[PDB]
Amino acid sequence: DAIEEKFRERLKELVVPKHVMDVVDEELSKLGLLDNHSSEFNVTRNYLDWLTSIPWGKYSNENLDLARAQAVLEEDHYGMEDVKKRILEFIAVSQLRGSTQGKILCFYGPPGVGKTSIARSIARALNREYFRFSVGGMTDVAEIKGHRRTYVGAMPGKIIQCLKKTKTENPLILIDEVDKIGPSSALLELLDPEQNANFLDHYLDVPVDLSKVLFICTANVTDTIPEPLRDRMEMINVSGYVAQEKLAIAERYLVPQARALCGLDESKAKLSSDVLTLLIKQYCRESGVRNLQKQVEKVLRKSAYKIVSGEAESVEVTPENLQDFVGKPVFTVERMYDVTPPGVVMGLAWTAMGGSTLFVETSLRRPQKDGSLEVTGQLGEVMKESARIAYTFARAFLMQHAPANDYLVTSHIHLHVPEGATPKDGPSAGCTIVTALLSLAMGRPVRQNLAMTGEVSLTGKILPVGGIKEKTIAAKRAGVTCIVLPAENKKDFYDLAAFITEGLEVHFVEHYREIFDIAF
Amino acid sequence: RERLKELVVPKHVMDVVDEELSKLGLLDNHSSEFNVTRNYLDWLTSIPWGKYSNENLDLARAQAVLEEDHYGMEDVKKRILEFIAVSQLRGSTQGKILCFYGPPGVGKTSIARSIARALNREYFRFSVGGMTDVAEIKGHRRTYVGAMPGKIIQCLKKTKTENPLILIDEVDKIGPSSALLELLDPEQNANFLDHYLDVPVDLSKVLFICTANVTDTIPEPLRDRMEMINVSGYVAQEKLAIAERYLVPQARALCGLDESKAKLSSDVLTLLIKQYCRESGVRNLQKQVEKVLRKSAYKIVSGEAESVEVTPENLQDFVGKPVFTVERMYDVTPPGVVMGLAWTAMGGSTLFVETSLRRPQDKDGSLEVTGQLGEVMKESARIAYTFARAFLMQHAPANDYLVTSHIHLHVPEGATPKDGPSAGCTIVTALLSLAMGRPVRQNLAMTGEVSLTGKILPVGGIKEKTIAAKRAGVTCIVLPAENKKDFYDLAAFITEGLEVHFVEHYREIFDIAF
Amino acid sequence: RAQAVLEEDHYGMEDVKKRILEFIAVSQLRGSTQGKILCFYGPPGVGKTSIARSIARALNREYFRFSVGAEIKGHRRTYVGAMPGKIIQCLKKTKTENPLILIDEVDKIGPSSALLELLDPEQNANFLDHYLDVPVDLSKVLFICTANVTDTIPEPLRDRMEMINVSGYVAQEKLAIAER
Ligand SMILES: Nc1ncnc2c1ncn2[C@@H]1O[C@H](COP(=O)(O)OP(=O)(O)O)[C@@H](O)[C@H]1O
Ligand SMILES: Nc1ncnc2c1ncn2[C@@H]1O[C@H](COP(=O)(O)OP(=O)(O)O)[C@@H](O)[C@H]1O
Ligand SMILES: Nc1ncnc2c1ncn2[C@@H]1O[C@H](COP(=O)(O)OP(=O)(O)O)[C@@H](O)[C@H]1O
Ligand SMILES: [Mg+2]
Ligand SMILES: [Mg+2]
Ligand SMILES: [Mg+2]
Repeated sequence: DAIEEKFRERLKELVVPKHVMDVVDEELSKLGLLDNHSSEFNVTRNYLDWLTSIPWGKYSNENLDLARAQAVLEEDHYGMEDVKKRILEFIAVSQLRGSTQGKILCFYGPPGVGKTSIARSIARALNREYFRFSVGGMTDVAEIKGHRRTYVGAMPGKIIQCLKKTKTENPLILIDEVDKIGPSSALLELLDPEQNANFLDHYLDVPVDLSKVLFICTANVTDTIPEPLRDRMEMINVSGYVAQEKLAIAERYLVPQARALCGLDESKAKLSSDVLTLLIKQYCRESGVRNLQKQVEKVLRKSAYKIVSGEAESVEVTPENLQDFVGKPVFTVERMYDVTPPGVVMGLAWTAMGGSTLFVETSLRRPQKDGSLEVTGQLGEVMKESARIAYTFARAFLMQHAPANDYLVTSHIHLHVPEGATPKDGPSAGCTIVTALLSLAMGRPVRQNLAMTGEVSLTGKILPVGGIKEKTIAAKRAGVTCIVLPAENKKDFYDLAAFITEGLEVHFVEHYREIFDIAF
Repeated sequence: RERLKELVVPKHVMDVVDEELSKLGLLDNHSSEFNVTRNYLDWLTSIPWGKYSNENLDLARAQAVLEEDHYGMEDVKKRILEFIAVSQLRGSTQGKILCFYGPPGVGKTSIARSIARALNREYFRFSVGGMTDVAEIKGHRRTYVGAMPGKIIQCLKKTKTENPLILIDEVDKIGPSSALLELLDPEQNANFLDHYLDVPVDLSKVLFICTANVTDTIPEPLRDRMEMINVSGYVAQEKLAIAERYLVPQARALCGLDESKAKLSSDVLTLLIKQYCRESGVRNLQKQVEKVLRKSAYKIVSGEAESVEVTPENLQDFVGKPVFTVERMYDVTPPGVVMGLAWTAMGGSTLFVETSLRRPQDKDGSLEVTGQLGEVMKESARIAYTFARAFLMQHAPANDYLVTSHIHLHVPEGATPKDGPSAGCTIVTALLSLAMGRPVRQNLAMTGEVSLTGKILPVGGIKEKTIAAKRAGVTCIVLPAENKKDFYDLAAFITEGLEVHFVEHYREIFDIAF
Repeated sequence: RAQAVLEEDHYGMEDVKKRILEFIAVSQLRGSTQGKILCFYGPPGVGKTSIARSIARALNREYFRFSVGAEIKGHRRTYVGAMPGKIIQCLKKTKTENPLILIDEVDKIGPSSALLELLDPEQNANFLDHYLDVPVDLSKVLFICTANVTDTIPEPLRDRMEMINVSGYVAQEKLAIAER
């Protein structure tokens, strides 16, 4: 009949596996006896529509060439050397084996660093089809595994929809916000090399081969990703950008794209490098370039309005007239303390938004039985415990360094981290709290440009802390000249690029007794 | 086929139309399948493909339309004019995602209608604050009985254009965020799939006007990919101008009257603004005006009078006794109480901080904190208490009040939940004024986060706080120095009589207030 | 005479009677009743369902009621039990094109889109039904709706409603109602 011939013509060019062919044959035989007006006829027709639309034997012709792919990758993005190295290794492995292959990757980092744009660029370089869907906040398993034919509203799920859309068995599938998933049990089957080749969808009732599909996941923090799901995929860190990198991105990518978006041209609107530097250092505060893009778009919108209105035939943006386009600076103040009085020590922080600088303030609550420490600043339970440990160690250290100084054992002290409205957690501020307490007790301020991080033990040992790269970037942004780090983080600090640490006087410590000598 | 004559149909919809028509050509009319196929094909043929509304791109006519339709709203008007300029440079229609956030009743919904009129686009509005499901914006599949293609397909159908203006109302109260990401994002808005019909429609040209009351409760991804445009409140004179030019004429026209039958004097509107209403918007003012004009219409029709002039002498005959009989809680502040400013989803408001002795004397002193304060606000109060004690140790070492006396601190809005560190400096001022037995300047307001060493940190909502302060008749205001950008974004007539002080450390505030 | 019949039909609710009297006044001055539709809301048993029948007597219009819970658009014309929407038989039995329509307890609606068709002046005169292939002009009909609560009503419906509250009764008013 016409329907059977249509479905078979849909099926001519595919190299269908034997079991799928048997299923299609039996469903066609079933359709050959049902009446056209039957609802079961509708169900069978809808089923055969999906089975005859899966690209059982079609593969996209990849560009297995290192030079062209490297050119595309380095022309589409700046500074993503880890991701580019991984993709070049993928291409080399595909070329050496002489066949297409699939892998499961995961890009994690602060928002606005380019995790999705790099995935689109990778799909462009590999000549693979591109598809993406978001699992953030997802609570329904049935949108991946599908619903069986019995129910009226059954759908074969996102993976089968992607396979039908892309018409290839080796596309690039981006799963966005895997760390914000509510449902993960379907993903465990979806991306697992032992069972990718036999992924069974409830609607299809027939397995599809997903071994050649290149899965790329996106997240911001790895710890929130489910534990059995974090083990299947490979973690690649897409870290934030330093001011120089952001300036390079703005000059090379952001401004040229926003000019085309606004319809302007280079001769019509010119963005000086000083303007971009000012926008970076005073109109944005982030690890990515997400807000810088919006500021550039605002500047070019104002320029376009000026051109159309006839106020000027061409407009040049200058740090003298930048306020005409974006107003007054948003971040005029970079550091809370230019010079720190006794009792406050500057530290470093790391969050899902990247690295940041924090201060630890201490003061007396009562003039001149026991003493006590009050802690405020929306600090978490871990950081409250860190403050208790730091207070105990400060008492112990001051007992032996200055026996006559009964300040810590008798005085009542309040400790605050001035970012009162922002929740804070982590034990990395223990050494900073110890230093703040000791500086308050001795009445001596610490080195005026020193920053520090590191967990402290009850006996004073300094323990490694995470987020060294983001903390170093924040220190460089804040004008820190000397940074104190745990010795176990030496392997993490020297992995940094030279332009991130060219001006830092770095000290690596094992115990607080030498942090005391460094800071005092 | 006759319905598709002029449409520029996508290449992937004629196959669906042809198969639906071929199926229809063989089914019997009385079958339910025939009826559902008729409905589906009617939906596919009524939905316009490829046609666009003739958006007028005259920066002069649209500027005039926007200025005549609404008072103020300079930022929104500038945004729309520059959008028109960008569209002119591009040479083709375009769409963007805009968000109007501000106190309720300030015109965020009506300014979108004015924008739609100015752009010659079609307009639609739907609310998402009461939405907790996902199927409403995408409908139900044709197999379900009584299925409909959601709301969006209905809009694009009845507007008969591919680039309408869609207002997304009450976004800040999502109960479905990811469903809004897949629509309010230019990376995927170019292909949006409905569930009744699986055809992905192109909505990149659609101008989405988001509407919300406060940004901080909007989910992080949604607020990040849409532009924040602030629609601030109005001072009394702006309210009077809006009422005289827009509210009164509209309420008169909808009631069927004219200027000869009912007249509203400036004094009556001033009384309604100052007493019968207390808000940043004009919604309650509009309701009062409609009530007055409706009672005037009743008087006219009943034959009580041929014409009525509303005057402050007979205003109670229309709106009854005045509500909000007092403009401010304290006219002259006792020593222990200091004026403050607050910002909420309903707009700015003025709060007070009351302190008094809890024990008869004048071991150490203590601070009790009541007034439905939040945890962050309790921490701010503790920091303020510690800093006030430290400051009094150095300003007046003989003053043992703060270090020995037991103090109770209350915020007289005892039933309303309040939170935020912006009242730290107010709390410090209240504690010091109670300790010294001195009242602050009688017409002084202040706000700002305080640190343990006394530094003043920037706070949000400076615009609404200043509007509320001007409403409360304050003459001197203290703000953090980092909020100078936000303060001067206000119109010059708002900050006319306000003596403005920008501070970085509490010593300046102490020198100003005392 | 509208005021007289409102007084004779219901005791108390002097503020409510004043509000409806204002409604007739403004409708008469406008020359037509088309506009915002009245929405009486309040506790159960407070006279909301009857207040509208009293209004219908006051305006000398015919009265009708149907409670929501599509019945608005009926069924397609076939041999299989064809029966169109509720509004048409209202015209059948009221024998006029301008009866008063009471929409009872809008909160319990399951057909919101079909209901909104009647409330839009730009299409209320072009009402279409499944059984009737001909449009019907509902320009002259008058709508009043009632609800126990206003928050849970459909959002596209709420903005079209002009909320009128019924404040309940006091012991003396309840005694008068019981006696009379
Ligand atoms: N290193 C880079 N080189 C070029 N463009 C970049 C770079 N980093 C970010 N961008 C730009 O910033 C934008 C980031 O958006 P997106 O990648 O969707 O956010 P996220 O990184 O949070 O997923 C992209 O449009 C991209 O063009
Ligand atoms: N600046 C203004 N100029 C003219 N009319 C205004 C202005 N602000 C508010 N209005 C009027 O107030 C009425 C209600 O405003 P609304 O759109 O509900 O505000 P919101 O969208 O913030 O709730 C509108 O009909 C509008 O005409
Ligand atoms: N003010 C009143 N005067 C006379 N009868 C009343 C009054 N209020 C309520 N009733 C009586 O209460 C009965 C039921 O009220 P009903 O209208 O069903 O309440 P609801 O407003 O909840 O629908 C009616 O039959 C009516 O006669
Ligand atoms: Mg992304
Ligand atoms: Mg509104
Ligand atoms: Mg009832």
